[PDB]
Amino acid sequence: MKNIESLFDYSAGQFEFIDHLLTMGVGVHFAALIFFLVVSQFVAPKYRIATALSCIVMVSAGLILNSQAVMWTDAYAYVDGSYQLQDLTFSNGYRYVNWMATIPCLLLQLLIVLNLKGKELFSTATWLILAAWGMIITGYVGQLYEVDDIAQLMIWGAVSTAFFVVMNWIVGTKIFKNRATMLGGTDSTITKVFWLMMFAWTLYPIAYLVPAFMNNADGVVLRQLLFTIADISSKVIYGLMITYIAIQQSAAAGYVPAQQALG
Amino acid sequence: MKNIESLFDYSAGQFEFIDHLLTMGVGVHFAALIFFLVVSQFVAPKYRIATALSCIVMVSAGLILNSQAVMWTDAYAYVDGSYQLQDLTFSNGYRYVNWMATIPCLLLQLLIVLNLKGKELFSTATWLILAAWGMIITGYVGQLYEVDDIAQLMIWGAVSTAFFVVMNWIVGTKIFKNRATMLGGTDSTITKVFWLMMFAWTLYPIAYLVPAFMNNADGVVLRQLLFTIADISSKVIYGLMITYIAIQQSAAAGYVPAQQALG
Amino acid sequence: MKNIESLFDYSAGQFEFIDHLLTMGVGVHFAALIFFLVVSQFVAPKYRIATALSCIVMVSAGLILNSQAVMWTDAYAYVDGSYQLQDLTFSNGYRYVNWMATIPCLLLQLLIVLNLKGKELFSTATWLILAAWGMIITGYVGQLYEVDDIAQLMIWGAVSTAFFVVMNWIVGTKIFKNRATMLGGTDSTITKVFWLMMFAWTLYPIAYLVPAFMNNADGVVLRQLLFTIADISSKVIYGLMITYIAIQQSAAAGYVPAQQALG
Amino acid sequence: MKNIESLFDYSAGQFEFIDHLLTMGVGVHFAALIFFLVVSQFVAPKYRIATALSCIVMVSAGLILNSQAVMWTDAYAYVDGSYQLQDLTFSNGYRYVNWMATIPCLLLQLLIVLNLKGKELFSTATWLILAAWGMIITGYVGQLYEVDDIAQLMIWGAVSTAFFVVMNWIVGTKIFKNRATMLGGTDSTITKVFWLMMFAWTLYPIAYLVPAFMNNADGVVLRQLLFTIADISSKVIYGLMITYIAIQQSAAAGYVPAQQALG
Amino acid sequence: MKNIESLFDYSAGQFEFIDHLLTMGVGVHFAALIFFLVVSQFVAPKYRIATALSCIVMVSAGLILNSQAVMWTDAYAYVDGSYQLQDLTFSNGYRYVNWMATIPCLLLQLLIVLNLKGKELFSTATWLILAAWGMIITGYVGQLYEVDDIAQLMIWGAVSTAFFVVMNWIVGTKIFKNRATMLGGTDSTITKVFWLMMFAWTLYPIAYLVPAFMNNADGVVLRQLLFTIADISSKVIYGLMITYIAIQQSAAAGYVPAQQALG
Ligand SMILES: CCCCCCCCCCCCCCCCCC(=O)OC[C@H](COP(=O)([O-])OCC[N+](C)(C)C)OC(=O)CCCCCCCCCCCCCCCCC
Ligand SMILES: CCCCCCCCCCCCCCCCCC(=O)OC[C@H](COP(=O)([O-])OCC[N+](C)(C)C)OC(=O)CCCCCCCCCCCCCCCCC
Ligand SMILES: CCCCCCCCCCCCCCCCCC(=O)OC[C@H](COP(=O)([O-])OCC[N+](C)(C)C)OC(=O)CCCCCCCCCCCCCCCCC
Ligand SMILES: CCCCCCCCCCCCCCCCCC(=O)OC[C@H](COP(=O)([O-])OCC[N+](C)(C)C)OC(=O)CCCCCCCCCCCCCCCCC
Ligand SMILES: CCCCCCCCCCCC(=O)OC[C@H](COP(=O)(O)OCC[N+](C)(C)C)OC(=O)CCCCCCCCCCC
Ligand SMILES: CCCCCCCCCCCC(=O)OC[C@H](COP(=O)(O)OCC[N+](C)(C)C)OC(=O)CCCCCCCCCCC
Ligand SMILES: CCCCCCCCCCCC(=O)OC[C@H](COP(=O)(O)OCC[N+](C)(C)C)OC(=O)CCCCCCCCCCC
Ligand SMILES: CCCCCCCCCCCC(=O)OC[C@H](COP(=O)(O)OCC[N+](C)(C)C)OC(=O)CCCCCCCCCCC
Ligand SMILES: CCCCCCCCCCCC(=O)OC[C@H](COP(=O)(O)OCC[N+](C)(C)C)OC(=O)CCCCCCCCCCC
Ligand SMILES: *C/C=C(C)/C=C/C=C(C)/C=C/C1=C(C)CCCC1(C)C
Ligand SMILES: *C/C=C(C)/C=C/C=C(C)/C=C/C1=C(C)CCCC1(C)C
Ligand SMILES: *C/C=C(C)/C=C/C=C(C)/C=C/C1=C(C)CCCC1(C)C
Ligand SMILES: *C/C=C(C)/C=C/C=C(C)/C=C/C1=C(C)CCCC1(C)C
Ligand SMILES: *C/C=C(C)/C=C/C=C(C)/C=C/C1=C(C)CCCC1(C)C
Ligand SMILES: CCCCCCCCCCCCCCCCCC
Ligand SMILES: CCCCCCCCCCCCCCCC
Ligand SMILES: CCCCCCCCCCCCCCCC
Ligand SMILES: CCCCCCCCCCCCCCCC
Ligand SMILES: CCCCCCCCCCCCCCCC
Ligand SMILES: CCCCCCCCCCCCCCCC
Ligand SMILES: [Cl-]
Ligand SMILES: [Cl-]
Ligand SMILES: [Cl-]
Ligand SMILES: [Cl-]
Ligand SMILES: [Cl-]
Ligand SMILES: [Cl-]
Ligand SMILES: [Cl-]
Ligand SMILES: [Cl-]
Ligand SMILES: [Cl-]
Ligand SMILES: [Cl-]
Repeated sequence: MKNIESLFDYSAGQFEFIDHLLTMGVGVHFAALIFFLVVSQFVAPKYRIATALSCIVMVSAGLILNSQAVMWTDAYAYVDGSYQLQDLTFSNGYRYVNWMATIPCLLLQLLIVLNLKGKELFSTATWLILAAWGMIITGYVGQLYEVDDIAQLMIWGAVSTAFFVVMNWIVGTKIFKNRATMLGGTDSTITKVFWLMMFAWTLYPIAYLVPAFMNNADGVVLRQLLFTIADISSKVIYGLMITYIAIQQSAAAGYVPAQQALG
Repeated sequence: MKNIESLFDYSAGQFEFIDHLLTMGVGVHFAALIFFLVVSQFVAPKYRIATALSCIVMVSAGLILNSQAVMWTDAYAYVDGSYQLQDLTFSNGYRYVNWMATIPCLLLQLLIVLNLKGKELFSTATWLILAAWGMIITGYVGQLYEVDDIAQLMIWGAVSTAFFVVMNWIVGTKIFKNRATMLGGTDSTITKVFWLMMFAWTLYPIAYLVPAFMNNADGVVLRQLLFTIADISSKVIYGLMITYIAIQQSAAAGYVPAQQALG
Repeated sequence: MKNIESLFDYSAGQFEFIDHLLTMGVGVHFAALIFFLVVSQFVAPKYRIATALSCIVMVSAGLILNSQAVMWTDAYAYVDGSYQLQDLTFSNGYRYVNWMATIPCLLLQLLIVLNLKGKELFSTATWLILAAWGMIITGYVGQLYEVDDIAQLMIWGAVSTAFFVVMNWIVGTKIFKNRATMLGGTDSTITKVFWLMMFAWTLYPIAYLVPAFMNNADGVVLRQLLFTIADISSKVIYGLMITYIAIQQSAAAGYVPAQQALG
Repeated sequence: MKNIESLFDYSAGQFEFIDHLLTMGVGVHFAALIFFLVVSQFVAPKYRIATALSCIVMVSAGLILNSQAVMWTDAYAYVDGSYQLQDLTFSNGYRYVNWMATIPCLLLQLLIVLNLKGKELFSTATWLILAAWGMIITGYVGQLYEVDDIAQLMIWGAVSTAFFVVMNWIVGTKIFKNRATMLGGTDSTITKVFWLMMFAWTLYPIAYLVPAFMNNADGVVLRQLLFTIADISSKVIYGLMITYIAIQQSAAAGYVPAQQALG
Repeated sequence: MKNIESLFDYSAGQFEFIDHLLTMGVGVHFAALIFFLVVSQFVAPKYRIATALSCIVMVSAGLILNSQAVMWTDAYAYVDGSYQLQDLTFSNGYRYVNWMATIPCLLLQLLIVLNLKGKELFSTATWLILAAWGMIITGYVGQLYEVDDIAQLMIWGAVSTAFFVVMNWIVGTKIFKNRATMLGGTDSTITKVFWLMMFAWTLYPIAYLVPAFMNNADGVVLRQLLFTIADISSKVIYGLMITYIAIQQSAAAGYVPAQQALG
């Protein structure tokens, strides 16, 4: 065994709570997809890539959640008044591997609305993507020791967090350096985004440490709840904020659909 | 066990009836989605978000119903002339957790067609959303006692209903204060909407009390029927009324597609 | 047991035929959906709702058929050279409950192309919908006696048929009263539609009586065949006729896309 | 048993090959669907129905293949180094019944680009559809004797082939009579289409005779391969040719999107 | 047995890793689909077919991955602390047969943006397609010997690689001959594409040889990882590069949406 989810038994209540969270996640992401498609038409072409990137992230994350959700119900059966493992195992590594695609998308959509262009765009994009792959690959290896070797967990943890800090650094640099060039009064909004990011992105490394400070079924419940809030904050709500920033700037630049959409 | 659905056995007739209601719910929500997409083009951009919000709700609700309906058939087997539970359990908590996303959407689409703007929009939105999360979270906890502790059910019930009343109060304030500014003769229509809301939204707390006044398989049938009607009324039919209000006001404001759509 | 489907065993040929019919139904409805979407652009806005209503009916009916089809293969297994029931039951009540949504849609799309407007539209709509819910609810109750009490079947049958007759009466009134105002030479076409309706809608009450005049597996084969033809006629082919009528009248009213679509 | 697929056992290689063919078929048809949607916009409205008809056929055929593919894996299990039948049966009749809808669509899209209009269109359409229903229904009955009575197979074979010949005759008449009126140099292209048709459509009656000249698991492999090629040829590649002919004639008629699409 | 996947048992970690890779692949392909649809509108009509070809490839490859991923979890069960085969077998042949459709699409989208036209287009298309079918069919036969006869593997390998070399030769000819006529400074970009192709396309023949140099569960892990990277590189990232080249050349040709999309 590799994940502590597979070590425990669950009460009907615990088991059903986790099923409730995973099922809700799936539908929020597919629903947000339809919304991004319908309002994409009010964004000026120069910023429409930012909205297209949200559609990518919604579909990708939605499909992973849908897998986790099926796996949860398939791995366990109710037998003698508790849910117990049965012939399949449950892991979180699905998420980790999926971040290899979605974290780039989240970061690129911020650079686009910050109005970076050309060399500066492509350069920052490259550094952010490699830092992120760095963070994710070392995280994935780490979480392979959550049952066996908590020492190893924390070691790879620390390396992973190195890359995190670099990435957060670059992002904040660019934000605070470019906030002033922002149109339509979105300098205020972009700052709220950066906060949202800091909160939501932090929940993930907390979830990564639950094995270390809560190795039991209540820990398991907590980790699944943290992942759920972090996904809805870091992907859906952040996507709504990026899109709203893009429509505001579109209108300021005199794109009429945007201007109409706002009155 | 946490829900009374899991306590009973069911006649083929009862069991099949409930599967018929759940199956129909799924398809009404996905069907209404196609309609909202096709007629969105007759709504002026200033109101198109209201229609997009219906698309979110139809997809989210549709996918939950689809889960409930699969779980129902999976949790039970026909064995000695009745349907009996088998190795999985059935709960309604799927709905509860999903309301955390859909009730905001329903409330925001009413504000948009009431023509609130700016500070007043954002302020009312915030208070309505927190009231709603309040109502939902305390309801979810409550319904965890429906088998064990009916006292606790009613206590958390009462708190939940507090938040309800605040929310209904704010909504009615805004409606009756802004009915006069409504274009295209939609002051009449908006009043019908507010009624629809009052009826449909009330079915939910009735369904929540069935354990208290009908703890048996006929109760279970009733609760599933109440949920079905309340979902079709509170989401699909209310969505059709909001969209019709939006087309009426679009045309009054001189949006041509809207004017054509009406003749 | 409520339905005679669940009383019999089936030869591989009978069993496979029924699976062939159900599977085909599913794909005809989803296919027709894409067609209605593509040609909706040639309908003038005044009539586009008629085409949108066909999309609703295609998705809703398609998803019911898809359920029936999975249930069929899940309820039975091949055991000693025949298909026999196993641990789940099969019913038709899925269809009945779904008519509560689709029959309104079918009736509304006829009124729209008949060019009814305002009070007359909303009034006729209301009477037709209540008649239809009347017919469907009493039919659903009826078919709960198909195994036990054929007397009761015929009694509720007769009530259901009352509502039918009212509904057919109103429809024909409106058709024959408004045929003359029809544009683009669609007075001829609308009459064909009314015939199609009469044939296709009648198959349903015949299928409802098979228990009474053929209580065996060949009856069961017949009922499934009748439902298949009646669904393709009453929904898909009638949809194609309504849309063709709408494009003809669009062109007559001088909508260019319609005129182009016809040359 | 009705089909010889259900009579044999299969090597892993045979069994896997057939699963490979069925799975690929499904995706080619759903992929071609997206292509027909995206390029439909370069076809003039007078010919856009021809492209819409391809979308119908892609969805319908894709969903049947998807069923066959699931049935294949469900009907057999690997047991003592071979795949053997288990509690479900496998048939081809799914395809037969589906031709009742798709063969009309294929034939109507050819008449549209041949530029037939009005009476001549509706008349030819009617004769071709009834011939085709004739061919398909007699084929279906035929193939019910593939295990029992090869005499009966060939008798119904012969009748089926009667209707074939009529249908091929009418089609060739129309093609060779109308080739000269065709725009944009598509007289060459339309002749290629007619050849493609002759080849692809012939594979079907060959597949129908395999029981007679190869009653074994290698026959079964051959029949599935013949069906796969014939489906890709008769639906996807023919669809791409009809669409290309329609864009060429659109441009010749001075539809600008078509002219742009070609340069 | 035909594939070495079916010969081994797997640790939870090995087994889970492979399920993580397969699951991610599915969602990247369906996600990239939505992106290609949204940005297709910024490509001039003359090049829009190149983008439509990416949509085909994303759906086709997505659906294959989705099958492989279900088969993997269905073929194995966790039993005595390892994953072991159970009653179904696992193969890679699904991919091979799917290349018969996707490799043509990949090659055709490169010719379109290289600006080949008419005779030269249709001629090169034909040679490249037959070369590719040659490479694929001989590969498929080869991989039927991976368990039994590694000699035969390498023989058919060698023939397959013949066709590879021809195909790479033609592609490079055309690229380096037409790089100079490329608009918008895409001569640089097209060269990067050709490199991408060389790397990504080569992984496949390496994966084909793993049986020869790593016949064990770690080899199996390697092959699945190689296929995952090769699919993301050869289809998704290459598609993003083709579409970017198409937007650049569209803008240079004075298509306004393209010019807007770039500023
Ligand atoms: C399903 C949800 C439940 C799961 C739990 C989720 C955790 C909660 C996350 C914290 C919420 C943080 C809210 C940040 C909003 C910032 C305010 C603001 O300035 O907005 C930005 C800007 C405005 O900021 P500003 O700086 O311009 O201020 C402007 C104020 N006026 C105009 C009055 C002068 O506007 C936006 O629209 C941003 C997007 C709106 C935020 C979306 C709603 C958030 C919560 C709603 C419910 C969530 C579920 C619905 C999802 C369904 C979609 C498919
Ligand atoms: C996608 C699914 C299709 C619908 C599924 C249900 C079938 C239809 C149900 C009833 C009709 C639909 C509601 C009307 C739509 C909105 C009308 C509109 O555009 O404007 C409002 C119109 C306009 O009103 P007004 O104020 O402008 O005045 C009337 C209009 N003039 C002046 C032109 C005559 O108002 C109404 O018609 C009020 C609608 C109230 C409907 C109440 C129904 C609630 C209870 C139903 C429970 C059933 C649920 C379970 C079973 C259902 C089957 C699935
Ligand atoms: C949707 C996904 C694609 C799936 C198929 C992928 C494989 C590609 C092979 C065929 C595709 C190309 C055919 C359509 C060409 C577009 C039409 C066009 O523009 O004009 C036609 C052209 C036009 O001819 P013309 O008469 O206008 O003159 C030539 C045109 N100029 C002058 C401009 C050069 O005609 C042809 O090229 C005929 C092509 C048809 C022959 C098809 C052979 C295949 C037969 C079946 C065997 C293969 C099936 C099994 C393999 C499995 C595949 C997955
Ligand atoms: C990534 C998903 C899962 C993890 C698996 C890892 C992927 C496989 C590893 C190999 C990656 C190879 C990268 C080569 C691409 C770089 C070449 C390039 O772009 O050249 C510059 C070229 C242009 O080069 P140029 O020649 O014009 O010069 C530079 C241009 N100016 C001057 C304007 C700055 O850019 C493009 O072509 C633009 C779009 C292509 C770039 C997109 C690739 C993203 C790579 C990371 C993937 C992240 C998410 C992927 C999934 C998305 C989901 C839909
Ligand atoms: C913890 C609880 C906090 C959460 C509550 C936050 C407030 C709610 C949001 C405000 C309402 C709003 O966004 O409406 C939509 C606003 C319109 O408003 P406006 O044009 O600014 O109005 C001022 C009007 N003038 C200028 C005439 C004065 O944007 C738009 O049309 C753009 C559409 C895309 C933006 C995405 C919106 C996301 C909504 C989906 C959430 C489920
Ligand atoms: C027991 C329950 C009874 C309730 C029955 C109500 C009947 C429905 C009313 C007609 C609606 C219609 O189809 O079209 C409604 C309108 C046509 O309005 P009009 O009055 O002709 O406008 C002309 C006004 N004059 C007469 C003064 C000149 O078109 C539209 O573009 C409106 C957009 C559609 C909004 C969503 C409603 C469609 C729901 C359909 C799914 C069931
Ligand atoms: C098989 C799936 C059917 C899909 C086609 C029908 C949908 C109609 C949608 C309208 C689109 C449109 O614009 O239609 C228009 C087109 C073109 O006809 P037209 O313009 O009148 O001809 C020219 C008229 N002049 C001469 C006055 C200019 O009509 C069609 O294509 C209809 C195809 C024929 C129908 C076949 C009926 C035979 C059935 C026999 C049963 C045994
Ligand atoms: C895998 C194939 C699927 C996709 C192809 C389907 C095309 C149909 C839609 C037309 C859209 C359009 O406009 O196509 C545009 C382009 C061609 O026209 P052009 O270069 O713009 O101008 C023409 C140049 N002149 C104006 C100067 C004369 O056509 C193609 O690409 C042609 C198809 C590719 C070659 C066929 C493959 C070889 C077959 C042999 C295999 C045994
Ligand atoms: C990663 C998933 C999706 C990435 C997007 C793919 C592009 C395809 C569509 C282009 C549409 C368009 O028009 O693109 C336009 C913009 C660029 O032009 P601009 O911003 O207007 O600047 C205007 C100034 N110029 C004219 C000088 C450029 O391109 C992008 O932003 C592409 C994203 C670049 C980041 C790539 C990172 C490389 C990763 C390497 C790590 C190993
Ligand atoms: C939608 C997904 C998002 C935004 C995911 C973000 C994930 C992280 C920021 C992960 C952080 C981690 C560390 C910094 C150390 C521990 C391991 C990780 C990878 C979970
Ligand atoms: C589509 C979903 C809708 C509109 C749901 C509405 C939900 C409620 C009005 C729930 C209300 C409750 C109470 C007021 C008390 C008991 C607990 C609740 C949560 C059922
Ligand atoms: C697509 C569905 C349609 C058009 C359904 C039509 C159904 C009927 C007209 C049903 C009629 C019935 C009677 C008149 C008597 C017996 C009971 C019914 C409900 C089957
Ligand atoms: C995509 C489906 C197509 C083009 C279907 C074609 C089917 C046939 C031409 C079937 C023909 C038959 C005969 C000529 C004789 C034997 C029976 C049939 C039905 C196989
Ligand atoms: C999306 C899929 C792509 C680009 C597939 C490419 C496949 C190949 C280049 C396969 C090549 C092979 C050889 C050159 C030798 C061994 C056998 C093959 C078929 C794997
Ligand atoms: C033990 C017998 C081995 C398997 C039997 C079938 C033989 C497979 C070889 C056929 C050639 C490959 C075809 C690949 C392209 C697919 C056609 C659409
Ligand atoms: C008996 C054990 C049950 C443990 C679960 C109870 C959790 C109650 C919190 C309700 C949170 C609902 C909102 C979900 C957040 C997205
Ligand atoms: C496969 C990913 C492994 C990690 C690759 C290391 C690069 C990440 C750090 C990049 C930081 C450079 C920023 C310099 C410009 C501010
Ligand atoms: C014997 C079990 C109870 C059967 C219930 C019979 C009443 C029939 C209800 C009417 C048909 C469906 C109403 C659907 C409302 C959306
Ligand atoms: C062993 C007896 C089975 C009974 C099946 C024979 C039916 C004859 C074929 C009917 C043709 C199918 C087309 C129907 C699609 C609407
Ligand atoms: C395409 C993205 C690849 C994701 C990279 C994840 C890191 C993989 C390292 C560990 C592999 C696990 C082997 C089995 C463990 C016993
Ligand atoms: Cl722009
Ligand atoms: Cl993710
Ligand atoms: Cl507006
Ligand atoms: Cl909900
Ligand atoms: Cl109009
Ligand atoms: Cl129905
Ligand atoms: Cl036209
Ligand atoms: Cl077919
Ligand atoms: Cl162009
Ligand atoms: Cl592939």
